[PDB]
Amino acid sequence: ANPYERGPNPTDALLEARSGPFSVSEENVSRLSASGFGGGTIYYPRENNTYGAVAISPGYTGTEASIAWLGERIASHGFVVITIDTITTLDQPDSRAEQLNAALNHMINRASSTVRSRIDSSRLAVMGHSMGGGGSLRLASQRPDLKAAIPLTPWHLNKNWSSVTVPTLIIGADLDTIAPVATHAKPFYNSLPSSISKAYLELDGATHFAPNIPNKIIGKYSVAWLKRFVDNDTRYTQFLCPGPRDGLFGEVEEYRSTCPFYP
Repeated sequence: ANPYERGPNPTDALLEARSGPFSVSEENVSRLSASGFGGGTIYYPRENNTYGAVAISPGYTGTEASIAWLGERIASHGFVVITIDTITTLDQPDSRAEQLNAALNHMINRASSTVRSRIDSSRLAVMGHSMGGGGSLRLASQRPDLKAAIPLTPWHLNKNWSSVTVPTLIIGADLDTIAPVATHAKPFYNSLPSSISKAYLELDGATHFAPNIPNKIIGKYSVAWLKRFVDNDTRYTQFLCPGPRDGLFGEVEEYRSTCPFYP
């Protein structure tokens, strides 16, 4: 009955499948066309419909390529997704927040008609790796119209995110020596209010680079999160709640949440 539901009905593995069921196409954004960010690649479903849109930022150094696999596996589940380059690869979290904002406004207002015709302007999300994840917490903390935020192994100097009201899934890595869970991801999770939809999923046997030396767990729970909150798709609730032993214990360290998230 939901206006926003897309795609065949979910089984568990399949979210683990490398590829989702939507065929995907490409739009390349050069630096020349990108006002307030460094360019990027838009991945979008071939099948014509209206879909939520997502912007994804890299971290300190790296690239576009850092996060590509992720943006296009997400698009293959029925989303319009831009993976960006930043103005410089040394840009700090707060600027990456600005650049995420500019990247969303590019897809809705500046891209080809083929891209813009596929986006529902009202249903947006942000994700990012490392400093890019910090940038998404900042953007989330200033745009409570965003439908979801997914910080991946996030890094930020500010640990207090107690003004974020956007549904936020934080993904941490146990072996991360760069943005350690103890002093980044966990403090961020705890600071988020108790009364919003939030979750913390910690990978087991995972470095800082898993969101780029990766695979099936992030893809699965991120798509499930985006489906639930960007698409209002209650069919994905049961992947998230209880989140039982989840995409798997020893692939999964641990999993906190405020389930069930207003069924």
